[PDB]
Amino acid sequence: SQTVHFQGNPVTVANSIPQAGSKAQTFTLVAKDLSDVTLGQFAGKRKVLNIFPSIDTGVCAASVRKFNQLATEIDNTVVLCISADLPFAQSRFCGAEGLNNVITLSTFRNAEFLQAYGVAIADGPLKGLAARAVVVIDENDNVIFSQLVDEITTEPDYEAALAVLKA
Amino acid sequence: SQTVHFQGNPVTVANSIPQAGSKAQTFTLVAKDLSDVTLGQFAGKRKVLNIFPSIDTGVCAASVRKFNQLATEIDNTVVLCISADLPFAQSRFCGAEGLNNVITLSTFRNAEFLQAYGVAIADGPLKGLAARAVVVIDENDNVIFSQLVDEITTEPDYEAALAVLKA
Repeated sequence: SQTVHFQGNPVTVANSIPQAGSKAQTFTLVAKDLSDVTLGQFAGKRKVLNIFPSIDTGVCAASVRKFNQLATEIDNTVVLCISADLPFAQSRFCGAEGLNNVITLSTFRNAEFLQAYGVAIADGPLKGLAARAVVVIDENDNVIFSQLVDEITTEPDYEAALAVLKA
Repeated sequence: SQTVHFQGNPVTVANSIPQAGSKAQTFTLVAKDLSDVTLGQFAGKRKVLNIFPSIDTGVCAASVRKFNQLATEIDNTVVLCISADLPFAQSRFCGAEGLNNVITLSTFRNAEFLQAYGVAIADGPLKGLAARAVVVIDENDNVIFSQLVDEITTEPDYEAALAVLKA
């Protein structure tokens, strides 16, 4: 298990986020029309897993869409914005609005994803939600960047994620 | 299991909804402020579990709030509006705001509730959501009325539920 912070308060997160070098575990998640989406449907693309406690917070942080946009301007890249929000709530997400190759996916019937990817919050009020995390997977499903964000309300190292994506 | 319908197509619902005469099982669900709420916190009251596939569909039918208000106009009655939507989304529901004794509750980290109450959609695109159902529990924690609604988009027999609460 890992420790992150919320309102600078400590939060346990299950297991261990995948490390660069490792093979990405397969998953199934749910798209905005309630269809099932698997990692294998993105075979040969680079994938960013952009993992949030919620994407239904009612505030549209500029940094979210900025990263999503920069990431998908790199050829052969998809960004998967993942959270425990139901598809009904993700359908109006502002960070995917107006951007191709940015897809929202929900964990509501696939809780094993959050365990497998080391991002399941295990205690406190946010128990059951995902931690803030970014995971970059290459064309052959190898992890090439991961970060479990130390303060859930602050930005990931987008600059570092984008550098891996290009390089 | 049980079979209901969604826009006329058959939908499997796990286990069996509790029937009149059944003992109400304890449960824990999550409130709008991410706190845990249990059945035992309503000891001494009659409780109506008003169970929805989602309360964030973008459409608020007038029949929903009407029932909630009529029910809570009966002395010693609370209405628990229950769904898989996260607490973040349950703020867009039209049927609880401004009505005392009408409370929204989420199943998002208590999936066992939907199993125990025979309301877990087991197949199809709605898998993981609750079926539409009404369960009325009395002061002895006995179930005195229940209905697993045949067509998930259509109203329960609110008249029958209200009658059981009066008598």
